[PDB]
Amino acid sequence: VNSFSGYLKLTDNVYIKNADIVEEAKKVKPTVVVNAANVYLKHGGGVAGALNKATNNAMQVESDDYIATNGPLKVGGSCVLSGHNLAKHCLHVVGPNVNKGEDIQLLKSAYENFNQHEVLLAPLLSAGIFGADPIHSLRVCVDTVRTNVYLAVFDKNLYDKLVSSFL
Ligand SMILES: CO[C@@H]1C[C@H](CO)N(c2ncnc3[nH]ccc23)C1
Repeated sequence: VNSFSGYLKLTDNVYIKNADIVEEAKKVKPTVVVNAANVYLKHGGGVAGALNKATNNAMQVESDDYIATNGPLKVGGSCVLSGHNLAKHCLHVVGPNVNKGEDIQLLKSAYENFNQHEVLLAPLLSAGIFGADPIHSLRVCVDTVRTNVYLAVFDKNLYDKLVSSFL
């Protein structure tokens, strides 16, 4: 039993809701919140900008030190950093950004990072300004993630479209 509330069950291990991931994290304080990161951990907009702004820029400060030490992530890769006031940990995961010309095939690799954590509050990878088909991303999520994932989808029309089209 966990404290997530109001989620629609899609499969044994994937759940979904129309909500801001920042608000879900503020309420649940999950062990892991997933950030929709880029390779430079520059948290400029979307989920990343929202998470970072909710940390009063502490996420960005920590991320800049990470990059200075380790260099950029790989597309499809991840790193574990602090969750600051929102969660115990933040798993920064890089889905491909089609508006940058990044390879959409890497979306499965990106979701594989979720399997290293038993429970996660996560966004839909490569959605929004990353430019991928959200129906496909939800499909890849369900067909790749085996651990328990709670997907918070901010955009109401997107949530409704995803539910009505899910197979
Ligand atoms: C079209 O919106 C993009 C894609 C995705 C699903 O709507 N996004 C979010 N998902 C969950 N929490 C969020 N907080 C702030 C943004 C956000 C932003």
